[PDB]
Amino acid sequence: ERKLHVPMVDRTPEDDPPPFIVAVVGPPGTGKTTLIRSLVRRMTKSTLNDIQGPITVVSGKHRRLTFLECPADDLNAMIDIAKIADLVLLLIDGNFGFEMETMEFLNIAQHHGMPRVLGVATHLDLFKSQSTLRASKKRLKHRFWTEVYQGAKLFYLSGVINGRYPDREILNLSRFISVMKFRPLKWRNEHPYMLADRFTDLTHPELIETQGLQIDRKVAIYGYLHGTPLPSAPGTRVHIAGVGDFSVAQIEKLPDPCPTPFYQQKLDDFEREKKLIYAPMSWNIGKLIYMDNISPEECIRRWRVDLEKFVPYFDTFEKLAKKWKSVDAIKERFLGAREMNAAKKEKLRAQFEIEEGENFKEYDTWYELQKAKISKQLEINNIEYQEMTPEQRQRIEGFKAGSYVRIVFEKVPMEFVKNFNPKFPIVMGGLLPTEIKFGIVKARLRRHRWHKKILKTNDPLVLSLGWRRFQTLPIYTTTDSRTRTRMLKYTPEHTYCNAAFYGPLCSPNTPFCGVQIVANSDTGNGFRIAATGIVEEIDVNIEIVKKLKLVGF
Amino acid sequence: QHILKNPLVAQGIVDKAQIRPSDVVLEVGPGTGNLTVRILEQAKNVVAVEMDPRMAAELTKRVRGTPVEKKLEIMLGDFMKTELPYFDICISNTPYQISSPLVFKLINQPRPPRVSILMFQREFALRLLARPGDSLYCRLSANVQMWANVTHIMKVGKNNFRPPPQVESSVVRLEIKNPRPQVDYNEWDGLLRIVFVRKNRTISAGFKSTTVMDILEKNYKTFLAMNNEMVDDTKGSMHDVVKEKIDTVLKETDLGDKRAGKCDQNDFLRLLYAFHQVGIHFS
Amino acid sequence: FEARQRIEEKNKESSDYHAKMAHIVNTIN
Amino acid sequence: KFIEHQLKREERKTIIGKLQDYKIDTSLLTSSKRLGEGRQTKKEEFKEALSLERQG
Amino acid sequence: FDRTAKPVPVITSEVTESLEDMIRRRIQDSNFDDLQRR
Amino acid sequence: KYTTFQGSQNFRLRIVLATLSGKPIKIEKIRSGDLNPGLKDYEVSFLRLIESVTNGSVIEISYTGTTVIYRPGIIVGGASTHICPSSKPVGYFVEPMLYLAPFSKKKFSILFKGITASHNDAGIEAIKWGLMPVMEKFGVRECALHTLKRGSPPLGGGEVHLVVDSLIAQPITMHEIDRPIISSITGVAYSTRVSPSLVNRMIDGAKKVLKNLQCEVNITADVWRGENSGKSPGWGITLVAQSKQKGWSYFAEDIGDAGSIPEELGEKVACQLLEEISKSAAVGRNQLPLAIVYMVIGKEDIGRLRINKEQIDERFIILLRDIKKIFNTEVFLKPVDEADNEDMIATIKGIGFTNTSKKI
Amino acid sequence: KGIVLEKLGIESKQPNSAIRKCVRVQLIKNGKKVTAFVPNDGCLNFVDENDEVLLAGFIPGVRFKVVKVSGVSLLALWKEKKEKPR
Amino acid sequence: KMMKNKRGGVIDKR
RNA sequence: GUCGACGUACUUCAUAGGAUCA
RNA sequence: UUGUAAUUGGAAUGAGUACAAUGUAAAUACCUUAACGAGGAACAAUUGGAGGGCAAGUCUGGUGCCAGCAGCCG
Ligand SMILES: Nc1nc2c(ncn2[C@@H]2O[C@H](COP(=O)(O)OP(=O)(O)OP(=O)(O)O)[C@@H](O)[C@H]2O)c(=O)[nH]1
Ligand SMILES: [Mg+2]
Ligand SMILES: [Mg+2]
Repeated sequence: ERKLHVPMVDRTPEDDPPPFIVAVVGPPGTGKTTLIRSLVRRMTKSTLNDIQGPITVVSGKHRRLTFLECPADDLNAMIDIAKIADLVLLLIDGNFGFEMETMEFLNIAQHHGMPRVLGVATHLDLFKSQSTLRASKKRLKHRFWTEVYQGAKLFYLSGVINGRYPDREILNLSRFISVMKFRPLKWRNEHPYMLADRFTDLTHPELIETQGLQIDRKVAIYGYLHGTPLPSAPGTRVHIAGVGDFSVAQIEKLPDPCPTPFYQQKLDDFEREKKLIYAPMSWNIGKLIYMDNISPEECIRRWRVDLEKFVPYFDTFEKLAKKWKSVDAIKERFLGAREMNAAKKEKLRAQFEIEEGENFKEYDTWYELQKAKISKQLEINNIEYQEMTPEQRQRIEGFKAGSYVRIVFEKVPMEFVKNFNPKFPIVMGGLLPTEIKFGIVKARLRRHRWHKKILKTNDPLVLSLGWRRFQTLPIYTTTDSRTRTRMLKYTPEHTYCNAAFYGPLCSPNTPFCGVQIVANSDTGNGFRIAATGIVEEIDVNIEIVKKLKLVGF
Repeated sequence: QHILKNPLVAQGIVDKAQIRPSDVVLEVGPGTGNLTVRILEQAKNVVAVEMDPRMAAELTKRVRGTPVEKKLEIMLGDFMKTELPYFDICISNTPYQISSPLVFKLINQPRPPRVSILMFQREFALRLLARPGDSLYCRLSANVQMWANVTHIMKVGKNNFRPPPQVESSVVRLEIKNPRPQVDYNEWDGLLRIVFVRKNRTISAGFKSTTVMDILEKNYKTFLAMNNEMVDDTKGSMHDVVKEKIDTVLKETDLGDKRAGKCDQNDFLRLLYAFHQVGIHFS
Repeated sequence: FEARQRIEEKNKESSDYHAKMAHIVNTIN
Repeated sequence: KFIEHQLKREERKTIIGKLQDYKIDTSLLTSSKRLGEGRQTKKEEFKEALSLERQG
Repeated sequence: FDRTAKPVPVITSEVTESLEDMIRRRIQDSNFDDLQRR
Repeated sequence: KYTTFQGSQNFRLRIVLATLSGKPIKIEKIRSGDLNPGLKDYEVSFLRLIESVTNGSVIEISYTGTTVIYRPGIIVGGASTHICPSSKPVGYFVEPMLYLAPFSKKKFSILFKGITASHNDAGIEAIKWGLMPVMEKFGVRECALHTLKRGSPPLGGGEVHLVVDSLIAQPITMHEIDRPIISSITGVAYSTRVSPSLVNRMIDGAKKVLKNLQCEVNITADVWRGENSGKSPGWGITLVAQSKQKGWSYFAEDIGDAGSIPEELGEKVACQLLEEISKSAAVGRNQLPLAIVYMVIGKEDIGRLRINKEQIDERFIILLRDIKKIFNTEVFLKPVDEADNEDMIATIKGIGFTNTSKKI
Repeated sequence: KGIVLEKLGIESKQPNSAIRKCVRVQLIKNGKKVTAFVPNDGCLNFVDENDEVLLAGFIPGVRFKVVKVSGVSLLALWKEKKEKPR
Repeated sequence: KMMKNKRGGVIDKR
């Protein structure tokens, strides 16, 4: 029974998958940098003195990982990384205990789609008693089990020698990651996203001096694509977190800069027939239809009027009648209705299959039937793509995940180029048509259980919806027993309430989380996750009404 | 009289009628009109044959003051005696006393309905639905299967009707075959009547009866007269000739030792052809 | 005039609600 | 079942065609409905005599 | 603001047409519900 | 900013395509050189109808009327009545709604009033038996067109109600790589304000052409008389070749003018239906536009459709070019492995469109 | 295990009614449609369409109740001791 | 009733 | 095909009677 | 002479921390034990069930002012 699940489609490519994104998140000073150094040494036998931005490393014959250190002091970085992180190494200071950033990050992950979470405890050598060490491990493990799941693996790191952790448990951690498998998540399998691997400005220096630095820039972004394939044609709308929405000016695939050993062996095998680390930051009718210069009538004749006319063109009545004095030339289409007996039996079974074969044309569980239809369909996707030519393939499906691609954007704000920190990730996310539209969003929202204070109507709230983070003024409402939408003054203490706000639209059922403060200055000590909820409906208008009483004597 | 009151079975009946919007429906036994309103709702127009003037009047009052007025048409009389208009689909809950005539009349309509949904007594319905070799296979089964095809739609129990009858009921679909098979109704009926006196005996034993010999000999005399060949008309003149004819046809067809109840359509057709070949016409 | 329209509007809304409550309870059982 | 059904239909078609090959009217022919009677009234005898006289 | 009592009905042309359609339709078949002498 | 188009060509397709995509478009130079330039009355009314069935859409038409700006909103549908000008029949306005109806917030319940037939536009029976059956294959389970009143030209007066109960996230992915074995020929012959004798004469004429075939021929006779028969005399026939195997349907339709011989029209329509079957592989030319559009807006998947070389005509190319301009999707054609015939497989990768308007 | 198809009584006017607490669920094992109880309408907020629900034996005719949604105890969510992972 | 739940509209300048 | 038989599993209808009192 | 204390007094003690020693192959733990370790003794026991009461609040129905549903929303 526990084997059954909701059927889902995993868009991960069958060949050459992208490197898995590993986000090392934890409070400041917990040991994020050293853990990355300890791991990369094991997998590649080389020590990186300095790490900045994503680092792609080979982990096996056909497996690659991209390590990214989340800035501990930024909540925005915690939000967007939570959306794209395939695996999260949650760093916990064992001696001190859990922290807001740990609790805050998990809650963001829970609401935005849980990725694999692995707890890593550090500074355990600071303990002076073995008894208290064991007790502390027991308490942290159980609390960690409540957040993620019972029996979740939690690794223990004692101390740091030469800026490296002990070899033995790094082996345990390395093996655990290698055999890990990842669930198919709704959001990551329905939108294309890419983590920027390196950053470059293409603007001509002459333009910078003639007009001044204030001029908008042209920027190129290199990285690995993930999730659904990105369409090849330019003009696609994408959102860069913390920057805004842009259109893909140019896009072209590049050779993979960090090929996996299996890939290189096959490529070298191709040569016969006729490096482990990469951290830069640190007249065929089909063609005739699609040359617009040739007129359609010109196209037709070379290889051989309007849709207002629903009735198709026909030849004159007399010529058609002569053409069809006899019924021949279609008799195959119609049903027909000592040695010849076999010939009749040949004809008859054919007739039977047409008439009744389909009612007759098994898997044990209904779950398997759904999976088979998906898998059968995914097989059909692959087969024709293998028939497909590489160039025509890229034109149809676009750039598949795992492809290392250069993307060029116009009119990027200059402050992005100037105030560029390699530590902070740059996340590019594709946008569906509904994401572009702006309007009223109706959602079911509840105050977060750990947030001290209740929210207020017409009170600014930073919502994290899809790839985008923005501030709006929600209005919390009630159904009044499904009679009218009545404005509430505050959110309910311990239950949900309908909330309406203006902002970018999204598909219904899209989860989101809310925060009132994102700046470090106003962080204080309380929990910063303010609200959680699900978008229920998208519209252009709403009829919230408030109670008004007239008083007399 | 017995009146149905379970809405679900009636809804199923009207649904399985599959009445196209351009169809005219012959609704026999209007009764109060529970079926009639729904037939009117999804039909071009409806012709209703009622025997009781009071029930027809009550139907008129019930329908009065609705959109579906011009559609309904009510004929007053006895269903057999009336000569009916063209109709596309027949839906009936008529008294069972008229079950057997009704069927054949639908078969013998100049333009028979393509589909009809008829409610019949369970025993009668099974006899209509019996297949060769079954216990209840009878003359009705063979004849109706010649001229139509009958299938079972529902089994309707006693409790649905008030006051309860002493027998269960059922609903079947009757499909008159178009084109009508080109076999004379009279000859088929005569052969079957002679062969079905005791359906579990040999066909030969069916023919051994003396009155059958008299009828067949007179028929042979009449046929020989039609072909202008002279005949003596004596009572027993060709008893000995017709007897040999019957023996030879029964032997060569190999149907002599086969019980009528286990004979299918093709067996009877072969027997008819053989009897014609040797010169005997039944009806 | 507004009074008449509201009563008509409330009437249809109630009728549709009750009819839906009829369909739903038939389905669940 | 389908193949036997189709073979039976073909046999039926052939037999029915051969039946149309040889056909007559049935008005004068005595129906088998009389099998139970076994005795005729003077009215029926007179009707039979009139019919036979009309035949000749 | 809520109403307490049913509004006074208004005699629009459609209401008159419906009512007179009823009257005519009744008189066609002579459906009169009138008092009869005992 | 705006994807631009020229002329009145494929107006309904472009507006409908824009509505599904959500991408604003501009259509310019509409009949610039004609004596009466700009937008026609019926094609105004279509813009009104589009506005009614959606919310948030902005439609601007230029002062001279030769340019149109369309910024699509969400499809919401609802219950409404539309008065169709005599210049076009209801089929002109119903047909675009077949694209849009299944993807609405609320069920489409539109009552159309006006002429119900013409020589150039989809008839009622073409829609009922010829076009919606294609949608039902794509996952629109419940859809119906109710003919409350027939209206023949020139006075029309007909009334038809469109109801689309089925609301779906997106069309299913189609897989049709065979020639459907069409089993029977059905149809409807109808007439208004005239004697039944015409309808019977037409069924005769169609039967004469179709008697030589090896399948059923059963043509319905739908004679309309009285109040609901409209205001003008008229008569037409629709013959549908049905494949019960995969429920595919091939149809041809025409109507008669005053003084035309009923037998000849029956002969012509039966002959035209015979043309369509020869020229078709999986869907008819008159049905192909719906099939291609539905496949484009399916899940991010490739659907395979078999198309005959005869179907690759002027209309097919301009249709595909319009699709690429709006959706950037490319239709790929490959030869079939067979040598008996010359058909092609049309493979179209879906865009992953979903119904976001519907409340959950 | 089941898939939440719809919340049938979501539109019922009277709060905390028996109808409001019923959800139409697809049993993943066989695909048969069944109906399940939720402890209260407050818990109904957690349940939305297309999540996994674990059902256990219990408006007559409803014989099941939801005990876990998305792999988390419904009671725990009601007591504000866990978050539903999505 | 038509204007209650509308935001767009057709802008005819002719 | 809202087919028949059987097998299996469930639902349902048949509960009040004597004594005293008003 | 019954019930209630974020009232109040000085006595006791281990959960935990920890010199030491015992323990053990070496450790941890137990038993010991200097020295710390209690008033919300916040050093903050749980899992189920039953029953209330409240409003310028909300829904539904009607032999007026009522009844049902219910009530984190006044
Ligand atoms: N004793 C001890 N020191 C540790 C441990 N883990 C980290 N440290 C120390 O903590 C300091 C920070 O280590 P980092 O690797 O820089 O951790 P970080 O996440 O990069 O810290 P920031 O990026 O500066 O916020 C270093 O001096 C480490 O020696 C541990 O388990 N034990
Ligand atoms: Mg660091
Ligand atoms: Mg212990």
